Amino acid sequence: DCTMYICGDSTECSNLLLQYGSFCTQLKRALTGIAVEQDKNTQEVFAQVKQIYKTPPIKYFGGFNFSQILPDPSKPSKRSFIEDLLFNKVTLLICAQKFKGLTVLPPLLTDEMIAQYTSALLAGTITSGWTFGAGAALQIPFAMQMAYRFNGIGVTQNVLYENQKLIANQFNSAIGKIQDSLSSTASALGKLQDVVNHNAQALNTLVKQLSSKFGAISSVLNDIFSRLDKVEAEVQIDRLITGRLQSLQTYVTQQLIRAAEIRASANLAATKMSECVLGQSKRVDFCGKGYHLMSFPQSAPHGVVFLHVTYVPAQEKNFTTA
Amino acid sequence: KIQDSLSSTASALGKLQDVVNHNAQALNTLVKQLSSKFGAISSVLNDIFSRLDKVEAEVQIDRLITGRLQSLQTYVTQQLIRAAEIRASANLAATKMSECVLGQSKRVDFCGKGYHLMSFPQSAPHGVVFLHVTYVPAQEKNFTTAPAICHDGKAHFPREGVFVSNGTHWFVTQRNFYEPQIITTDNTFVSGNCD
Amino acid sequence: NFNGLKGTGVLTESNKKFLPFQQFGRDIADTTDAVRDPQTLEILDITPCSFGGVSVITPGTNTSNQVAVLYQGVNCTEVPVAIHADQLTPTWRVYSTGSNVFQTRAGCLIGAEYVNNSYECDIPIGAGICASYQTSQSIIAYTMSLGAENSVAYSNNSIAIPTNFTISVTTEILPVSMTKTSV
Ligand SMILES: *[C@@H]1O[C@H](CO)[C@@H](O[C@@H]2O[C@H](CO)[C@@H](O[C@@H]3O[C@H](CO)[C@@H](O)[C@H](O)[C@@H]3O)[C@H](O)[C@H]2NC(C)=O)[C@H](O)[C@H]1NC(C)=O
Ligand SMILES: *[C@@H]1O[C@H](CO)[C@@H](O[C@@H]2O[C@H](CO)[C@@H](O)[C@H](O)[C@H]2NC(C)=O)[C@H](O)[C@H]1NC(C)=O
Ligand SMILES: *[C@@H]1O[C@H](CO)[C@@H](O[C@@H]2O[C@H](CO)[C@@H](O)[C@H](O)[C@H]2NC(C)=O)[C@H](O)[C@H]1NC(C)=O
Ligand SMILES: *[C@@H]1O[C@H](CO)[C@@H](O)[C@H](O)[C@H]1NC(C)=O
Ligand SMILES: *[C@@H]1O[C@H](CO)[C@@H](O)[C@H](O)[C@H]1NC(C)=O
Ligand SMILES: *[C@@H]1O[C@H](CO)[C@@H](O)[C@H](O)[C@H]1NC(C)=O
Ligand SMILES: *[C@@H]1O[C@H](CO)[C@@H](O)[C@H](O)[C@H]1NC(C)=O
Repeated sequence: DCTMYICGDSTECSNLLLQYGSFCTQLKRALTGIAVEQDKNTQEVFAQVKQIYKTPPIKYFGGFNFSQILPDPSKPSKRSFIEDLLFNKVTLLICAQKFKGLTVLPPLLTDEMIAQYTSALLAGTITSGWTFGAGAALQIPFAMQMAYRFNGIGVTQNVLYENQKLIANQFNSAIGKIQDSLSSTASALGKLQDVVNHNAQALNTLVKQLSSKFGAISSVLNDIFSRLDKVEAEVQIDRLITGRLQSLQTYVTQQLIRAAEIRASANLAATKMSECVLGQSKRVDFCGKGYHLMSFPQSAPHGVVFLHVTYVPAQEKNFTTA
Repeated sequence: KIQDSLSSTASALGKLQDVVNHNAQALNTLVKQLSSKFGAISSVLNDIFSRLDKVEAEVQIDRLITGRLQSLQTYVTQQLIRAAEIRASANLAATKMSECVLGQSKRVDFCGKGYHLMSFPQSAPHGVVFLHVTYVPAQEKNFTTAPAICHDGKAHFPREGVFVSNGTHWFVTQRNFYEPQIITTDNTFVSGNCD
Repeated sequence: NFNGLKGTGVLTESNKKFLPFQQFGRDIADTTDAVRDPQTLEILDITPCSFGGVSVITPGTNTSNQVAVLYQGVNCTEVPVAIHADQLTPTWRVYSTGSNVFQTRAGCLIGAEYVNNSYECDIPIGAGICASYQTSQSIIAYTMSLGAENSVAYSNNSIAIPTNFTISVTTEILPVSMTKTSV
């Protein structure tokens, strides 16, 4: 807000703020563009499906176990097992900011349906394969979908069916360590903590800034008029007004920067979901380390976390070739 | 159909409309912002000189030059932000022209909604518009499948394709078009026994 | 104006404890929030009056003229208390005692009847709410609809293959340049 952040509870100050015209009316225009954008990034990241698929009641995909990533009905909220660790490990007074006119609007896509979209993306890539990212969803046995990802890697599909049980147990042990690794250290989710930290930290400077003097007699708005004559009070109050107005300008022109570094990340994730999740990609080292089989997304507070399932060659026997 | 779709509503060109709108709206604010007194006695330079002593007319002007110059600065910074955004859109557009148009891209959901076939660029005011041509599977019939097949006590696999059967006996077909064929050694390679 | 400490707000009982020396309480925002009454040693609790952003939910001006209003970050039972002459800056206090109200995470919107069926979003609100002008004709805010569900008859011996194909031309629009300007 303009008036109450600069000249709150002071009709003798908001009157003279109009002398600066629409200078801070443009402030609301700038921060409205970033506001609606954060409801646009989530629209073009988690919502690349026109259907909300539901997995069949039985979760026996030919030896593959997905209970760690499918939504958990036992929990009151439809959140996967991995989702629970992410939400706990991500940590968002808060009321004091509101009293200074710094509101925190809630996102259009609430957290419940964010885990519902992710349920859809985990209901097509395990039953319908990658074909539901291109049109009508077609069901294939998950024992066969490996023979298709393996075909694109370069190995013939015969290596799969001869080693299906070995792979499934290898996959089962692989997904379990993700639960341990994520909770092993708090720095794993560092790329998300700083996003909410920087936003929270920026507000701390803003609220503390309005208590600065800016060369005035006193930072308090009211006591300037009640202690000094009106002939120079307008001059005295002007440099106090420009101090807060300039500070708000510095915050908004920096907040736009942080939007750009997020708008870039939103497009990267959108491509990641459109390629690494909805299909198999030939871009080496773009969807994890090694050859790419598939991916599974998982929601997160103010972010998205993928689970790339990469194929890595094991020990080798050097040979003589011609 | 694309001819009618674009001209049916004015919201189809929304991405291009705000690029020329935000620019044409920022200028209006900049023109309007010189009307502000910026805490001075007036808002026109000539009256300040004509009515105030030069010893202190600078002080009134000081709040006006610094006020107007700073207001001009925030407009330039508001332009560098947009220049760094369009640059992030021109490069994406340049990638579309390089990949979707000049060739074919197997990347899913990059040159249309579905399988990508080709593209045709079209010129636009302050932008470009693409015409992606997509291959979309139509109505489908489900079948009973089997990952492998054993004939001489020895496993048999599809060389490229999938095994399907309508109920009586099996067939091999492509992944995206039901074109059954008789199972033949040419479409099949052996790998070990079928146990 | 406690001992010259000018301010405005509503004062309630404060459970916070002051040492007998301490006089004024300060928050993280570095402003006074609790004062000790000279006559009564009981500690007050300064907090600003009811306020917040005012949001108007409007359809096309030509289409209609009813405009539901959403109040930002306030308990919906507080704005009825705020109704008083010379006490509310907006003179349109009619909506506060207005049509049926619905409360969400973004405050309660007034002037729109909440319908519990599902529709696709037209005007965003927040927390899965989207108001729209539907069927006489008024403003109704519904819950976000994510699209009709579609079960998949997955089976470990079943496969589906398209017996036909279609070619559909999809469009896409990208800006390339803005107007060059000089000052
Ligand atoms: C599943 O597909 C197979 C392969 O096409 C079908 O088998 C074929 O069915 C057709 C008619 O449905 C047979 O044609 C008829 O054969 C008789 C044999 O005496 C002949 O007298 C008729 O003039 C006519 O040509 C065809 O022979 C048969 N294939 C073989 C190898 O015998 C099968 O019917 C399909 N089943 C379903 C449920 O769709
Ligand atoms: C998939 O993995 C999960 C994780 O281990 C399995 O859940 C376990 O089920 C057994 C059954 O008695 C319990 O004793 C364990 O405590 C469960 N694990 C956890 C972490 O709670 C699940 O059974 C597996 N599914 C299949 C089909 O194998
Ligand atoms: C290829 O590597 C896998 C694991 O990387 C091997 O599977 C393990 O084999 C040992 C010994 O046979 C068993 O004790 C383990 O239980 C197996 N692991 C699993 C998950 O089943 C496999 O034997 C290796 N194959 C070759 C030919 O070296
Ligand atoms: C009036 O608003 C309607 C929206 O229902 C729109 O279709 C129409 O073009 C508008 N007419 C104008 C702006 O002259
Ligand atoms: C108002 O506060 C009460 C506290 O008991 C709470 O139960 C209610 O949900 C709140 N309503 C709104 C709209 O915030
Ligand atoms: C849903 O709305 C209808 C009509 O508005 C009402 O009759 C019904 O009781 C509502 N259902 C619930 C669960 O509130
Ligand atoms: C498919 O899964 C069910 C569930 O366990 C199993 O009983 C059935 O045998 C499986 N199908 C085949 C062909 O093995």
